[PDB]
Amino acid sequence: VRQKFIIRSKIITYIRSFLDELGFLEIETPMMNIIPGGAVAKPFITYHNELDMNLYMRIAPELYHKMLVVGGIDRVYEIGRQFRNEGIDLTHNPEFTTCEFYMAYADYHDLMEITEKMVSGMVKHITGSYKVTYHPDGPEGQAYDVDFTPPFRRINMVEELEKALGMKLPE
Amino acid sequence: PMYQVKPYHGGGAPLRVELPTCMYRLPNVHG
Amino acid sequence: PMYQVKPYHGGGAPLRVELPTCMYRLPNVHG
Ligand SMILES: C[C@H]1CCC[C@H](C[C@H]2Cc3cc(O)cc(O)c3C(=O)O2)O1
Repeated sequence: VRQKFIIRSKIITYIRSFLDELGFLEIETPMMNIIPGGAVAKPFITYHNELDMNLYMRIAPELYHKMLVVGGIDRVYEIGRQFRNEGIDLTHNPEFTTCEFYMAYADYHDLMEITEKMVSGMVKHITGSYKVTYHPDGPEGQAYDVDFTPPFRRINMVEELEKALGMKLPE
Repeated sequence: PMYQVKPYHGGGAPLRVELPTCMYRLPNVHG
Repeated sequence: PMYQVKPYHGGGAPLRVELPTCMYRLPNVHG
């Protein structure tokens, strides 16, 4: 158990190092909003005494980050808690931690390259190799080695779905 | 001088090919 | 001074992450 939380800490520290070295500014944006945004989710509601109004716990920092880019801060990131008032299951908790970053003058192609580099690099640094064993159904089920060796496979949603369905979708 | 014939590249402007590119970097503020 | 505890990053060397990269260029010999 200790070892899992050490790994978790190493993941976060790795990401900060990666983003810092690329010139990103670590920022903190409001966790309480007049209007929650930046994602699709049910928000938490609370009452603020000083302003005598209800506020919503953030579901994502996205809109604040983009306003700061407008502000002229070209590269920003935030690793912090988000709150979504939905279901609890094996991959969902109402409060969870995310990293978001925003990069002026980049497009999605750039971010795929950066994502491959960060994630593969992280996995190799932390585990010693690109291949990780995982039990998707727990120790009573089968395990699989997951290969983080870059580049990652790419598929186009509509294209691949149409192929898997054996039919064309309406535009 | 022999009569003028425009170059086959059109004559508008010198060929300017699209070249490979590399996302610029900003320095670590902490460094 | 409180007793020594090695950092969780191992203590060997400062974290050195793999960063994105860009193939270098040589100049046009004709330019
Ligand atoms: C910011 C997003 C980007 C995509 C991955 C991940 C999705 C996120 C969704 C999500 C929703 C939710 O209600 C509770 C949760 O624990 C998660 C989660 O851990 O993963 O983080």
